[PDB]
Amino acid sequence: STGSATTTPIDSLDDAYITPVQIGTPAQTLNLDFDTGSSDLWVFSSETTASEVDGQTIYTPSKSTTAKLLSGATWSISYGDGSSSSGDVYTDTVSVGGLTVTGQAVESAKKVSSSFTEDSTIDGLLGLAFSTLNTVSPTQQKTFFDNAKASLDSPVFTADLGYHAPGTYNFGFIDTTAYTGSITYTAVSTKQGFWEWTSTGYAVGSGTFKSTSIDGIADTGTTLLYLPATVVSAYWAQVSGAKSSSSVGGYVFPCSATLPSFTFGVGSARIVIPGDYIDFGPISTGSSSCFGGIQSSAGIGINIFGDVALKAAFVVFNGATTPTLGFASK
Repeated sequence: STGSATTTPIDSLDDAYITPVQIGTPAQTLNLDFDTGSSDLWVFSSETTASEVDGQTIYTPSKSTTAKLLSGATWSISYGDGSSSSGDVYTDTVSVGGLTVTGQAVESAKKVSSSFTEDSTIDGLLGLAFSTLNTVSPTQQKTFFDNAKASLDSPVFTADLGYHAPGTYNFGFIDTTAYTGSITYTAVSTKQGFWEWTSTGYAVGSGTFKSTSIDGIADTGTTLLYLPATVVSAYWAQVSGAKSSSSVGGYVFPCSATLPSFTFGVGSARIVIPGDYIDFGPISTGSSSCFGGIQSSAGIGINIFGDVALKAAFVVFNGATTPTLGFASK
């Protein structure tokens, strides 16, 4: 089997992407944030504290003839941005782009933190990291991809995120019309539960490539590109007036600037992030200070190849017995 679903930016900055997902019988369609940095499929629901729902579409398990309470199971998750959610668990039928999994754990939120409530466009998350990170207790649950894998034509999914435009998540096949050149594959460590790999270096604008190993994760659920402070300083030094602002919480730059591109290495290959992809707009409405799309990872503990990087490529998440990642230009 295969599936194919369009993923759409939630706003004009590409802060995140939503993909429609069918849950239950009859189908209830919710728009989920597909997150290769986490491993829980959780939804706003009829169980979510009413004051914490503000415009999201909810899953109502009592209206699904295929929903079953997973008795005793609870979940609780905290994300790198400080947001969180928790609740109980049902199993139900879940379909993405024509690919159907029966018995998928659907984690129903009883509580969500303010940033989730405040984002009316995201009805939940669909985790695509390794199932060892799933938070369900006392019986850990499998991701949608893990459950689908055996049925797929090939044990892969691909992320093709758009810049200010829709893109595609495919399951079970590689669309050879969706990229240019060849795909370069690189080793993955699953030891932390992430799609963790090592970039071979970087360049700033038209500058020379610096060969240096950068371990990090491919994370569709993180907006920006978080890299070591040395690398980020070298980038922003090429932008007149750019500076790190403690009060804003990262590098800012004059909105009048034209940003240089940023290149990262995948083996001997190179992915070029155009400068425009690094502009995240005014820090506050009407400000002439703009927020940068490349930020330091120094306070995180891990480097993160988030959407800023991933949307410059066609990305293969290869879930074969030894997982690997593939990157192609597009």
